[PDB]
Amino acid sequence: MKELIYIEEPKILFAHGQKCTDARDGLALFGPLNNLYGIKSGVIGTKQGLK
Amino acid sequence: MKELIYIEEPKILFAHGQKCTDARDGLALFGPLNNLYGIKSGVIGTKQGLK
Repeated sequence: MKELIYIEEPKILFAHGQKCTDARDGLALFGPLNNLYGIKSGVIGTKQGLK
Repeated sequence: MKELIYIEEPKILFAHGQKCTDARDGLALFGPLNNLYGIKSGVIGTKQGLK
């Protein structure tokens, strides 16, 4: 009869200084940390790739 | 007596297929051809230069 010890979850910090435990939920509750403005993309491939 | 000839202004093109002889006027009235979303800039310099 050996003994087990349990360790609590660490939590990861998001915008507004708000701590959640799951990445998805607190990206959908407070969003990312830094403030970009938009992502300009380049695409290299065939016509179907662009489609 | 020597004879001169006149040549008319060429005109330039802007958004919505509108023509003008000046770039400042046509940019203030109509706007540019393509659609950017925003300029993300990198600034390398001293602190006072950044300010």
